[PDB]
Amino acid sequence: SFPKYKPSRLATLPATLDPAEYDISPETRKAQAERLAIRSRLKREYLLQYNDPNRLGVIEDPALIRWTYARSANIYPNFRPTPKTSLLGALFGIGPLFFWYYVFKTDRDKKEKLIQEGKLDQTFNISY
Amino acid sequence: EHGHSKMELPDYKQWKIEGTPLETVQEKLAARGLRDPWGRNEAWRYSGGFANNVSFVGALLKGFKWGFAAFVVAVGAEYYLESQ
Amino acid sequence: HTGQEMIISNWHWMTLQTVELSLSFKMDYFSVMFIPVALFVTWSIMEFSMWYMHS
Amino acid sequence: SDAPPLTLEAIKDRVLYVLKLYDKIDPEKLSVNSHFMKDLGLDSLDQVEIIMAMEDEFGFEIPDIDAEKLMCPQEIVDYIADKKDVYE
Amino acid sequence: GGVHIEPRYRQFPQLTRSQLIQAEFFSATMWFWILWRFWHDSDAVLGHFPYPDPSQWTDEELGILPDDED
Amino acid sequence: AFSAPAAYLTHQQKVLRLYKRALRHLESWCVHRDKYRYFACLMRARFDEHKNEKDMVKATQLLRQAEEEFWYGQHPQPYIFPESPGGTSYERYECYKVPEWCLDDWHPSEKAMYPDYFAKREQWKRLRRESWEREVKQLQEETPPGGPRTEALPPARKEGDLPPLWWHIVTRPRERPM
Amino acid sequence: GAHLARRYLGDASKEPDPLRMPTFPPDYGFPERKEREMVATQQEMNDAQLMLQQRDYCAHYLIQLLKCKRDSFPNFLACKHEQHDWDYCEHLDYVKRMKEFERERRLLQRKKRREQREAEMARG
Amino acid sequence: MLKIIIPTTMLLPMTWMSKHNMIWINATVHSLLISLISLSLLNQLGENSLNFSLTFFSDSLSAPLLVLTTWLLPLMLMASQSHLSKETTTRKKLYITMLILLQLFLIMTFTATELILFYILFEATLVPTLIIITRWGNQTERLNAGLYFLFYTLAGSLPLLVALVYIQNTTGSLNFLIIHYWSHPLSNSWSNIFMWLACIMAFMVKMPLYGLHLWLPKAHVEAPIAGSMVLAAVLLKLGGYGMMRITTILNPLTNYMAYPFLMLSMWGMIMTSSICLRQTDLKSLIAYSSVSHMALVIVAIMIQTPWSFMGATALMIAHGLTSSMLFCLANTNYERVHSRTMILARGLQTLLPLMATWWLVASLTNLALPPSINLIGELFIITASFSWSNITIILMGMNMMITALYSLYMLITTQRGKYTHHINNIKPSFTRENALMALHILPLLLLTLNPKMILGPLY
Amino acid sequence: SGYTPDEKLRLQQLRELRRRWLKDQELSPREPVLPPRRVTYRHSIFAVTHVLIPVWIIHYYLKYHVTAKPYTVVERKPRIFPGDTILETGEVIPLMKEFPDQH
Ligand SMILES: CCCCCCCCCCCCCCCCC[C@@H](O)O[C@H](CO[C@H](O)CCCCCCCCCCCCCCC)COP(=O)(O)OCC[N+](C)(C)C
Ligand SMILES: CCCCCCCCCCCC(=O)SCCNC(=O)CCNC(=O)[C@H](O)C(C)(C)COP(=O)(O)O
Repeated sequence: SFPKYKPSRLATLPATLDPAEYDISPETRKAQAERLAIRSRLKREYLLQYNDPNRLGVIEDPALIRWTYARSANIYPNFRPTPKTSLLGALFGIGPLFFWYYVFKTDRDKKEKLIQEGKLDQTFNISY
Repeated sequence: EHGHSKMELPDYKQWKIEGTPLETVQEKLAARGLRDPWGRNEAWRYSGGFANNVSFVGALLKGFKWGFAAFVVAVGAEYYLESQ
Repeated sequence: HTGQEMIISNWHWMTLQTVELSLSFKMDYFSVMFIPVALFVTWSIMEFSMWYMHS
Repeated sequence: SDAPPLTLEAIKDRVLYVLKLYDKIDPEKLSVNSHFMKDLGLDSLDQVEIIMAMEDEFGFEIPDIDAEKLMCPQEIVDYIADKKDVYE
Repeated sequence: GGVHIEPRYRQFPQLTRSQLIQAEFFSATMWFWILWRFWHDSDAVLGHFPYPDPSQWTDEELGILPDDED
Repeated sequence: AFSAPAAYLTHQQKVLRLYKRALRHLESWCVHRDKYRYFACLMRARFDEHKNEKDMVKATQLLRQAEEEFWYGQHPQPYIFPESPGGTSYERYECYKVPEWCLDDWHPSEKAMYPDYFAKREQWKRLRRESWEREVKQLQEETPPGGPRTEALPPARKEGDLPPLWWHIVTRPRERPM
Repeated sequence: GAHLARRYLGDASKEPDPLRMPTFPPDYGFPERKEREMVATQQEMNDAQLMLQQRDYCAHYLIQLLKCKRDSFPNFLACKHEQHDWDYCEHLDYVKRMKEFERERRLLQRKKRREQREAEMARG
Repeated sequence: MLKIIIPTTMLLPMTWMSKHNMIWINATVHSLLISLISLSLLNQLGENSLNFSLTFFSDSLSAPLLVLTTWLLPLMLMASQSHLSKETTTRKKLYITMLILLQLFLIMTFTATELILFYILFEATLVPTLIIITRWGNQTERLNAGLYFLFYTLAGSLPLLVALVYIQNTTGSLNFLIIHYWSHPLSNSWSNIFMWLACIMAFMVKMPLYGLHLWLPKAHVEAPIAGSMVLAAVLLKLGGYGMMRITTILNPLTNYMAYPFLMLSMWGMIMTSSICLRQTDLKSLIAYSSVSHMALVIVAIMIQTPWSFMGATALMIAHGLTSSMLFCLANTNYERVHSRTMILARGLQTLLPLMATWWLVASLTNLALPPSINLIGELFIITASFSWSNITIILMGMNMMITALYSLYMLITTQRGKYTHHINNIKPSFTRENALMALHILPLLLLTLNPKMILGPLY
Repeated sequence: SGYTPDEKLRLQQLRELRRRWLKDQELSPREPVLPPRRVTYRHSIFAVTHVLIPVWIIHYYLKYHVTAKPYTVVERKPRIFPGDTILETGEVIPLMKEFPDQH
């Protein structure tokens, strides 16, 4: 035996260490066959449109269109005001603003108090 | 101008394991009932101008002999010139 | 020989109220020592490149 | 670069050279079309070793899916020529 | 730019005498320079001024009184 | 690369892939040739010990410990051929690869130079224009109903036939276009 | 190191703090107390514009070294004697600093011995 | 000032009486001549201003914007020549009429000695842009975009009008000169707080402010190329010009009232720069980059120091030129590929090398590479902000880093890598497109030789 | 393992097509048909065009325009050592204090 490899989100499990590939059953082989069949049908359609001498443009990709549409225009109709969504929206959209406001307000209050007290030493400060 | 001179390959029968560390490897393997099949494919790396090796200190002292001779000649010349 | 040092403010670029910006070169020991070394290294590198990047 | 434009003949001689230095094959029984499994009586591990020898001798490596179905010296020569864009 | 040298295929490459003579000359030049500088200026490596021993300095020159005066 | 993939890898394919990968990483660890030869013979002897095993469940229990051991001792910086997918010149010359259709957009003054090349080019284009209309029918009649099951293409079976979908394989730019 | 080992692994008060040295009056040891001699004046040492950290009791030898380096320019091996003289004067300066360190350390030793002798007399 | 306004008006009869195949040539020639004429307003004074009459006056804040506005029309005509080729003569003439009307409204807006006249022309610009977007836009979303682009604006602009007339009932005048000379402090009161908000929000929504910026990606993605050019180059700068003009009567209430807008801008510039990193659309990416730059301009105007105003002027001019160039490059790609998706057409440096050089220069100037005027404005604003508070340097530096990141990401995605195999309709770039890019970029590198021309009245 | 007969045949046909294409990529002896139309010495001219002219322009510009303004070119005020004499005034800087010299 040897020390174990532990996968993570950003360092995934290697293919050759998966228990899944070594559990072969007829349903698994059938699923692999159908996956290869789908990929081969798509490849045949693409190459048929690709090798055509009469085609003179972009081969339109429905998968890319679906990707861009889902990323951009399908978000709001599928939005639902949810405790998770509401809390994350409020946090990520308001908390930074108030955090930065507090920081800058404290900094400028300290600076203003110092300049009123005269102990700031602003010599040679001509450009603002 | 390119190298079109019809280069021919040497004789494959020339490459042998004798006199090389591959011979020691074969002898050590034979003590376990094993044999190395690709030995003669590796023999050319120990055969010709690649046979002789130099050590690290020998490499660092690449031109120490000629430099030392020049140094002695120069110091002798300076000794015989200053003492005048 | 003598240690000659100069500042050359040749071209006056924009002036910002009391702040004046100009094209000025400092020709101190660091500049006059580093320029020949960098030029020598670049000369050797370019001569090497005419052989390395020929294709 | 200054790399000579290798030809089909040079590829063939180099492949046969590498095979003749393999002591599991007697050179006088070797041929350009000789099958590895049946004409030469070699195991699949031997074929993997031969593919790695070709990779180490030509400076490029053959993917397993292509390498596992190269059972003749002529097949290896053809694959190398097609990869390297060899004319004649 | 140079001369024509053919590939060799599992043998030692063809060597011109010019490169050998230049390499030997420059290696010998470096070694001669090192020896010449060591002979002429060895104190840059070994040091020139002795390092004094603090314990060797007597109390007389160091201003120490026998523990009772002050 | 050239050959089409299958639905799955068999057991002996997995064993041979592990053998190749282990030997490559071993020679990465064993820099010198004789040391590598010795340890490669040891590795081969270790592989062929279970060569005649008939219990497939026990054989699959094997190769799993073997791949775990490989991952433990896999030389985190293996040697890679320069043009291989991890090498130092893997995609170096892709910026010099230009498609063949770009020549259609050349100015007539540019095509005036190289007249023989362009004449051969229209020869090739006519060949493609006829062969394609034949190839579509050939592929249509040869393909099982319900679509292809494997992405493998048939050869030319008649006399004047050309292999279907041959154009973009035959007219690859080059390995070193410039 | 040896002094670092003594100070950090032994008694800290045994040996000086280099930041606070010296902690004793100059004439504490002997009453002659001659003062150091400076050869280069203010104005000439400013005109040479050496550096502020080069403006020490070794300045005049540096003036002569610079004078040679300027006068015999192409022969940059001409004046080696004044280089040796400036190095020797700096060596003497460092030796004096070492003597000051040793003297302060020995005074600390003797002061602690006087303190422990007074403690023993008080306890007796 | 009529020596510029009258030729712009004469552009309309000249357009409508032109031959069917002579509209572009004549419009381009006479627009370039009008730009040359307008170029003589750059001779400004260190004294008050160039007060031509009771109605129009010129300033060293107004003159660079006027020159940019005049220079933009010929480029818009060149860019619109291509996609409007299959169009009827009457509709091409109507498009050119919309462009000329927009230029006339902008020219009169920037001089406009009166605040009510400024408001009227500032809102008159809203109509031709709306028609251009909703009429000659390609997608079905253009109408929606127009709606947004309209109502947002009016949501801010109706309160301003009320405040404006209110001010004249108390002050007695809305002339900029009398307003400036007779300014009196604004007390810290609820009435004055709401007057301040009414005065500010109209220009704040048009920059746009980070919270109110949603209309901009819609309008830019949906508009035709000339619409995008004029939106990014000139129409966004109306808010900056208006804020600089009107903040003179809002003191000292600006010190307290500026905090929410300062926080919104300093955080939203980071937010929009990060948004640019994950964007599948070129036009949307360029729009978000514009939002970030205008956030920096808002910070500059709110800080309200001499260096802030100089940097804001320089950044407005530089961003106008750079964003117009970026939109033009993306449109040249779109007119070939018809997709507008960044990941689709790849490795274009191998197929179009000179256009790759144009892409590189535009990305470098968007990245604020010194001594470009983009960096001059950036650095002046950053220094003013540092004096305002030393902690702003964190957000400014993060914004600079993210800006470099998405600029080079956009360059590398489209120009580097391997070409897409199935795209075979990529033709060599036309002389018209190369000349368009050159006419965008050479003025920027010339302006870096004489920066005081674009540093405003506080120089 | 190995190639199926269909794979072998397709590879053979593709191979002969590819070799024909590659052979066709070669240029004939006249192929770059170029249309012509016109409308110590090398180093000497290089030194004149690339060193002498730029140094002339720069020296003229520095001597007559940049130094017309004050403080544009500022020097170092060279070091003065004891025993030196000044060209402008002619006076002699006094020496050192004749320090004790040994070794
Ligand atoms: C959405 C996308 C961006 C849009 C633009 C956003 C920017 C608008 C933000 C408005 C700026 C601030 C408004 C008022 C600032 C004055 C300071 C005051 O609010 O704070 C305290 C005031 O105390 C409390 O805040 C009283 C007001 C509480 C009621 C306001 C509702 C709070 C949250 C609502 C936010 C919704 C904004 C959008 C509306 C559609 C100060 O204490 P006090 O010394 O006593 O008052 C001094 C001022 N005096 C002298 C004139 C009286
Ligand atoms: C340095 C990196 C670390 C690497 C360590 C890796 C571990 C090494 C030890 C591996 C353990 C095994 O043998 S894994 C044992 C797996 N099971 C079997 O081998 C049963 C039947 N064998 C086959 O079918 C083969 O293909 C064969 C017949 C050999 C060839 O076939 P050909 O006739 O088609 O050539």
